[PDB]
Amino acid sequence: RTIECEFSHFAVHPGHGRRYVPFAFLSTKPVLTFSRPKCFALYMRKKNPRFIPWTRTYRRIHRK
Amino acid sequence: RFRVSVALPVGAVVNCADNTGAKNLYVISVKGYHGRLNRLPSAALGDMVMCSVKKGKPELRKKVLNAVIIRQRKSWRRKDGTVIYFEDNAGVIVNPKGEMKGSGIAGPVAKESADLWPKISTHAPAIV
Amino acid sequence: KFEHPRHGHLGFLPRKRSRQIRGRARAFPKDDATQKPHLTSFMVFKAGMTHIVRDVDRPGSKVNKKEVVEPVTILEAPPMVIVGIVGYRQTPVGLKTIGTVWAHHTSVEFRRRYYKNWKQSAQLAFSRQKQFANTKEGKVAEARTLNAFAKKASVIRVIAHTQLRKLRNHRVGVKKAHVQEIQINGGNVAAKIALAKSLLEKEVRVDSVFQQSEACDVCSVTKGHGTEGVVKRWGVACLPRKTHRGLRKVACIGAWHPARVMYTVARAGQHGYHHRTQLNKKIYQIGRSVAVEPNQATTTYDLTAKTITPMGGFVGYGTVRNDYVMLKGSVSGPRRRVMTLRRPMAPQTSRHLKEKIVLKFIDTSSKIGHGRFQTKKEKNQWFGPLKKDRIRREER
RNA sequence: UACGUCCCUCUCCAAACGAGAGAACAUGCAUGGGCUGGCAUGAGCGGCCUUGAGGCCUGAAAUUUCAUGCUAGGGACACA
RNA sequence: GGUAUCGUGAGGGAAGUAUGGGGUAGUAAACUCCCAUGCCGUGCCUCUAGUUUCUGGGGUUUGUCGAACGGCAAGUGCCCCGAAGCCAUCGCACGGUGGUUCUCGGCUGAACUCUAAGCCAGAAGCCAAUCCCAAGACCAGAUGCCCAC
RNA sequence: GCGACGUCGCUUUUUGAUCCUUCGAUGUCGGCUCUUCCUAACCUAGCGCCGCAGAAGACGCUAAGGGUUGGAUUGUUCACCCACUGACAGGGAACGUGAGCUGGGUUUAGACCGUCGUGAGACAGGUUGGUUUUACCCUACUUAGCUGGAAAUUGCGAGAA
RNA sequence: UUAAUGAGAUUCCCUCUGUCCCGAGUUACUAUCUAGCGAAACGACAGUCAAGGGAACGGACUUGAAGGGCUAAGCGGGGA
RNA sequence: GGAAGUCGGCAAAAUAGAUGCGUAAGUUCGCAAGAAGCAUUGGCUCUGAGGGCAA
RNA sequence: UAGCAAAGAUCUAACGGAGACGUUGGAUACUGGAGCGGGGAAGGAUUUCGUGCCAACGGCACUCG
RNA sequence: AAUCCACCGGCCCCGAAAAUGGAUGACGCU
RNA sequence: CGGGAACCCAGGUGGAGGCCUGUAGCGAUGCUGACGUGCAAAUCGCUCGUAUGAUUUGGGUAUCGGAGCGAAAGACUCA
Ligand SMILES: [Mg+2]
Ligand SMILES: [Mg+2]
Ligand SMILES: [Mg+2]
Ligand SMILES: [Mg+2]
Ligand SMILES: [Mg+2]
Ligand SMILES: [Mg+2]
Ligand SMILES: [Mg+2]
Ligand SMILES: [Mg+2]
Ligand SMILES: [Mg+2]
Ligand SMILES: [Mg+2]
Ligand SMILES: [Mg+2]
Ligand SMILES: [Mg+2]
Ligand SMILES: [Mg+2]
Ligand SMILES: [Mg+2]
Ligand SMILES: [Mg+2]
Ligand SMILES: [Mg+2]
Repeated sequence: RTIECEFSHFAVHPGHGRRYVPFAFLSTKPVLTFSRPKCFALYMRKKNPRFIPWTRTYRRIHRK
Repeated sequence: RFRVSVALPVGAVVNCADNTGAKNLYVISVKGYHGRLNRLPSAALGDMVMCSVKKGKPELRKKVLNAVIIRQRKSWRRKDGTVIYFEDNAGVIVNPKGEMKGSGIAGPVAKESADLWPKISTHAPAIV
Repeated sequence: KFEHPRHGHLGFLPRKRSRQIRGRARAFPKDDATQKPHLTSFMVFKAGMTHIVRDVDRPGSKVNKKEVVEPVTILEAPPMVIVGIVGYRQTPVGLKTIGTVWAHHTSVEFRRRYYKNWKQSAQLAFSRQKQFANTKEGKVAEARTLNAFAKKASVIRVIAHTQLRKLRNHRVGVKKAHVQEIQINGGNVAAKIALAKSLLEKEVRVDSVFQQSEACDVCSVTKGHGTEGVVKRWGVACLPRKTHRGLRKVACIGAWHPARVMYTVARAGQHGYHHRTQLNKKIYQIGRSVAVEPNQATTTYDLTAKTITPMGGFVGYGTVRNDYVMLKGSVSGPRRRVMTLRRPMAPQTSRHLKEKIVLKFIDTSSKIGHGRFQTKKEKNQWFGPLKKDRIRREER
């Protein structure tokens, strides 16, 4: 019952993260989830998850 | 009513997410607020406020009118324990009784404002 | 004319340092002789907090629906060793003690409480009471006052202390025993000593005192802040930026008459470290020790294996090793300060205070961080054999 | 010459200073290991990315368990 | 006598208060409750947010150590992130009790009605109580331990 | 519910007197801030009562317990609107409150203007610019200690909830 | 009447913000404690209140109510 | 959130260098004007020209 | 007791000394060429220098001035 | 075998109230 | 000067100005900042005005008490 993060794909156990509804559209989910404010402050800056060594997708690219 | 954190003190310029012509919602005063001393009347996510339009059509400008907050750029902790917030403040412009008044909303109306206004949810593209 | 509601509460004056850190119930519940003899208080140690997720009841709007995150407090509660029995006369100047029978043995941590050094001392505390108890006149002079606790007594109070050698917490730097009289609220005082006389010199564990889904009142001593100013101690106001001699003050603390400063105006002094009570704090789980059940925090919907102790202990406290009690919300302590539970005063008959509870989730994610991992065996699953253990689990 | 208390040291749920809560071969202190957590891939090298969620920091106004290291016992009244 | 622990509690303080909702019920309308919210109060730091002299880790800027490494200077260079701690009606928890009387509905009827005596009853109110302080209220409260002369 | 006509008690945030205190100095209004107090009750609270069928108002009494807002213009008090609200009641505290703040109005020395005056100048007319010192003392309060103490330090003086 | 000029007076708008709603955390330097050094202004005596009367708003009088003593940090009510 | 603070945007923020593009009202034609307003900025390897000494 | 809070942070060795002081070494700094620089006028007139000294003067102290 | 129609007279009831706590001088007296 | 029967369209050159930004210099607007038993019998901080000029400054030299001198505040003339 842990909705996985958006920008770093962490596990967000209930009551820890801070969700976010961008003024935009999404058929998938209108609300974005972020475990750490680092994960979000680095998303208004809008890096990509890959190219960031500690995120999860990087651990699908840098792991092979 | 809900335990929504307050975001929009009196004198805040909310923008209009309702295709009625207006662009701004300079918050005149919160409808329902019980006065406290030196405390600025602060709108919240579900609150209905009184407004003057500061930008948009003139057929509604120099006039005090109502509005319901759609979106809140201040993170309120949902009672389910999920702290959630928006890109931008937003409010529909509404009937003095409370009615939709304006073309269906161009934004993700929040849960705390739909189940306090059965006339907004029926015009909102998404609920969040 | 114009005014505002007054700052702070006049019923907590003077804002004074409590006379002891030990939380002490000033009043015990009303003696309902229609109940069974029991213990109405218990001393726990504030481990820290966490939060949990609950299946909600009590049909409302936020209730009778999906779950809720409610913050809780973990209070480690080792069993208390009863040592004495104390009875009171109901005399017209208020209760007075009419003797105190002690146990024949008296734990070495209890006797530290009657000292302040105990290691340069000669440890004579309770020497002529262990000796004189093995006598016959001892047994006489002991049943002479037990046969008094029924003639003259109305209020019967065992003396319990805490087990701290059974509390392997080190950050509780103290090795004395916290001593607390505990009311018995049964009936027929003749049968009230019968309980007291029975469980004397036996450990009293917290679930024997309390039940799971019911609420207590938490007599405790607030976290101290030293001398706090007027804006922090009373929360009055800050003067404008333009003020001379600074702005964190009360401007007018007196009219011309009365020509004395009142006890009501706000002034700077001891804030915090006050004795508070926190009526109606509701227990959500009273789970037992890891030595007996190393699956504390796994109720029914977290079929994984874990304990209450978060990843990396509670910050500034340690691991919980004893019969913790899980309350709901705040408790007026810093970490490792003794709290005293108490069965409550309020009528407590309500659909918001007498309803039973199941906990669908508890958080063991570390306090020290942000924690994204429960049950550190989940952290190992996220990572891989990184170079720390790789330099040890591949170098053999 | 008693039981004891106090100072000195240490600890910190306490603290402006007193006072308080403590300990006084104890897990006490000091290091290290481990955990937990921050940061975000270390000097150097191979072919710029690779070693590599690396290096570093992590109790210190004072996060948590394990290994090794050292570890005042003297004063002042009490006391006549 | 000292010292120590546990209490007693005279006395002083005193606080919770508004609003909406559902409910039965367009009922010869409210009322135990069920539900929130707001304010006040007392707390707290699990979460969220703020805070950074962990100058933690990183980045960067001029100068600067022969150059890297590494630093340093810019009374903390600036910047991103940042645990701990502190803290927010920015977060969170908690704050629904017994008598007494008067307005008063009323009882008996005297000398027919409530009162002249005999009387229930109850909103506030006051009063204790919960709550905060605590014997200069000098506690013949209880209790632990002990001298010399 | 008051109104003719009227009158009669008690009223101060009242209009002025009085000249009693102060001329080897009680520092000027308004605010800010904070505490208190009163009821002549604005709100909630308690019945009462009507041409008080529900609705909803209507009059009244009891209660100081709690509550009584945010702004625009003004130095303001007041006033006025704006909007919320259950309603935004009225007062005292040296017109509560400057060794607390502020310095907008009073506010002098500069300057301009209007009227006045021969002129210097005057105006309680307008405009602009214009010091705001000291607690380290006693008590009050606020917290923080310590120590004596029952013929409240003494007689041996003797009283046990 | 006027372009330019203005530490001139004034009003609005934009931006911007802790001016504020509503405050919070951090930092030096102080205050705090210490070693050394060390003033002064001021000073009848002093110095708990309420009420009374009074040169009519008392620290002393009257009548009550508190008050053991000595203290450190504050504060700014009073000592017209 | 953005002057709701306050007698008053007081204070603080903000603005900012350079270069390029633009730049109104008014006007004593000089100005206003740095108007307003946008835009680009790094580090690096380069490739361009820009000059003194003769058949 | 107020205070000795604007302006540069002293740290160490071994040496001297009757003893926080001085000297030397090393260290980290500060002034930063409109200087805690080197020279002059005005003014001061022995304040220069060395060797002592350390009573009171250098608002702390001093073996130094 | 008592019971009336009108008034004179108060003691005494209301008429009537403020703002530090509060005064016959205090307790207290009925 | 380019370029086209009048004198406009532009390109440079040059470096004016009681012009602008700004250092010193000289001033002292705001904070009604900090001090107000000062560092100081008027200072300190930041801001700020000006900064080729009717400028600032040195020394010398003139004019002084019912007087001098003043871009004039009855300012200044050894606190
Ligand atoms: Mg000021
Ligand atoms: Mg410490
Ligand atoms: Mg102690
Ligand atoms: Mg370690
Ligand atoms: Mg330690
Ligand atoms: Mg009591
Ligand atoms: Mg009482
Ligand atoms: Mg005033
Ligand atoms: Mg205002
Ligand atoms: Mg005093
Ligand atoms: Mg004198
Ligand atoms: Mg005192
Ligand atoms: Mg004092
Ligand atoms: Mg804006
Ligand atoms: Mg300048
Ligand atoms: Mg010369």
